[PDB]
Amino acid sequence: SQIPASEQETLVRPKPLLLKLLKSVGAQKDTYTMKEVLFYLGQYIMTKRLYDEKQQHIVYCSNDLLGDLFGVPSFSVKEHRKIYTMIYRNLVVVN
Ligand SMILES: CC(=O)Nc1ccc(NC(C)=O)cc1
Repeated sequence: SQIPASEQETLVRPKPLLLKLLKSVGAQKDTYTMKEVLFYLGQYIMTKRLYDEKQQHIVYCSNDLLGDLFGVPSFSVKEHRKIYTMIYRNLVVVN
């Protein structure tokens, strides 16, 4: 029986600019799961300290490559659906 659709892994290849961003915080591969992309995005925001010091869910990125990739000047980590849309524009899914 096929793995339930909801359970199937989401395998992705970051487009060149997102891949450059992930490699800047240690990623060394071309292909990832969505979980791994999310891990590296967290590492990148943490390392560059793009988050608001007091309201740490809020990320400022108008003067960052992340803003050009996501197409927003800032966002909240709590915006789960929007963050997915922003990430997917920078990924090719691997069948
Ligand atoms: C470092 C870390 O915690 N990453 C992370 C968190 C939740 C999940 N869950 C599932 C079920 O994918 C996977 C990875």
